[PDB]
Amino acid sequence: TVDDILEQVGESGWFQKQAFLILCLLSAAFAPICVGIVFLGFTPDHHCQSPGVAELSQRCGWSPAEELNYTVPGLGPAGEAFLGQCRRYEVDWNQSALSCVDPLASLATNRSHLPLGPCQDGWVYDTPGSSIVTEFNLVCADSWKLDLFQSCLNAGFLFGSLGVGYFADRFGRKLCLLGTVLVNAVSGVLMAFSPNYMSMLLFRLLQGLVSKGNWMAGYTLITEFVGSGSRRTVAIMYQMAFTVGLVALTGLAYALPHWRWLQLAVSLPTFLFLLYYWCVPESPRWLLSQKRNTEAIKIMDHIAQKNGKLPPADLKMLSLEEDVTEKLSPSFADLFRTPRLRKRTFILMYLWFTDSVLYQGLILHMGATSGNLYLDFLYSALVEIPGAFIALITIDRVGRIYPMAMSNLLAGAACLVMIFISPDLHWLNIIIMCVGRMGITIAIQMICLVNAELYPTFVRNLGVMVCSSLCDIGGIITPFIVFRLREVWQALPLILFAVLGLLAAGVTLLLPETKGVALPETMKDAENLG
Ligand SMILES: CC(=O)S[C@@H]1CC2=CC(=O)CC[C@]2(C)[C@H]2CC[C@@]3(C)[C@@H](CC[C@@]34CCC(=O)O4)[C@H]12
Repeated sequence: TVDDILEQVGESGWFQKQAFLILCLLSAAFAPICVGIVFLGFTPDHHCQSPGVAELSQRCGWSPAEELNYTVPGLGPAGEAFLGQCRRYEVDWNQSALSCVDPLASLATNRSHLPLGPCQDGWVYDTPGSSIVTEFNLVCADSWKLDLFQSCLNAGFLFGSLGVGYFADRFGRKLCLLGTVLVNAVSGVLMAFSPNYMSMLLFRLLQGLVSKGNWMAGYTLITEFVGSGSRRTVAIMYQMAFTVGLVALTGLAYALPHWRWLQLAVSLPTFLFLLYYWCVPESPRWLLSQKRNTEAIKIMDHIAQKNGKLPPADLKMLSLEEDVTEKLSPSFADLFRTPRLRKRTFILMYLWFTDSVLYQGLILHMGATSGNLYLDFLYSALVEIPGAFIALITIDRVGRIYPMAMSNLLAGAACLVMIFISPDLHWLNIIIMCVGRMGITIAIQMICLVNAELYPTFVRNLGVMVCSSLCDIGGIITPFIVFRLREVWQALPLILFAVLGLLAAGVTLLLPETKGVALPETMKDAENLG
């Protein structure tokens, strides 16, 4: 009966726009946590630091180009670039060379007979700004610890997703928003003032613990607040905030080259939401799922007062249809109580894992697009807009199962097309990648809507975090899987991606259709889904 009161009081009102903006704020302050390693951990051109090279450079006044050419051993990178970015000339350069204009008097090739040692004086970087690998020297033998950032972030995602999902289900959406936003702000603030890498790793673990739960608790609140018809328009445009945050992250990263200033800049919307927190109330469906009737009635009265429309006479005694107890049972065994619910939970878990694996693979496989890193990130980020608009015009017309199925089938076909596509005519390969990424983004938005729609209110956050826990596992194992499979066969990850996409497209058809259906409230209501 919550939807009837929402319709009588007026859904998608001005207060709904205000709540939409202030809750989509999180979605804009969530991208630097997830994908901020692109700008906080970019690896510039580097080589070994030789004290004798600088003396000759100051003596002859050499320009940095030919000084770099005559200084590094590996002028030609040849892919690995270990001779340029790890090798140091053991022959001294402080003494006057035979010819300071590109000296080669060490040997016939000046590298074959001259011994090549590792870096001893540190590293230099050809960039006006700073980064993680710039500050902590993570380029030659410490390059594997750059991936530890994302690894700790995803492990925190998993663990804190489960924990914060249970916390949000038990103590409500508002208290979870308080806790996760506080820990996110603290974690960013001491991220930007971390002396060592271990402190950063611990704070990245904490950010992974709270950030995903914060984002999807806000998404769950903003989904439950609107009626049956505006769920599409709210849940699709909630990721417009993420896209806008991606664009703003790129712009502020171009504005601020140093990573500490970037973290200060991206830690600000969380504090400004802390300043503007009191403008959102709790979800009335969760309040009715806790036998707190008068708080939900007060929330409806406040919404009526803010919207300018008088509350109806039936707004009082707003209660559940068959409320018999507190309905406080957020359980991990609640999801697998029924064979139907266990089937849909396993389907959503496998679908989340497949979508995460496919998204990470499609992101990683295409990285040869040259130019600026900021322009590459803009091209990767702006491609989600037309597919999301295609979604926003196709959920209402078709539904929530067929667009997801087609999108997964299109992603699998695109993974099965670019394998047989020649390396020549790169424009076709780029547009095929773009089509596959478009379908993947549509499928991710569809599963984000469907996961939230197909669960009871008192199970919803915990059940989604259980279903979405396989995304972080896929994010962890995907780079290792693609690396070892690429070592085995040049195209084996592509066939595995196509197989996973085809099986995911086949699997999602067994999900119940939830087009034009109100959110379930009791245990029996979700058993009736589809
Ligand atoms: C990098 C990833 O793995 S997904 C990324 C983070 C994430 C992890 C979860 O487990 C929970 C859900 C999320 C928040 C996704 C939600 C949907 C996002 C925002 C996606 C990035 C782009 C997409 C699809 C197209 C669009 O319009 O926005 C989110």
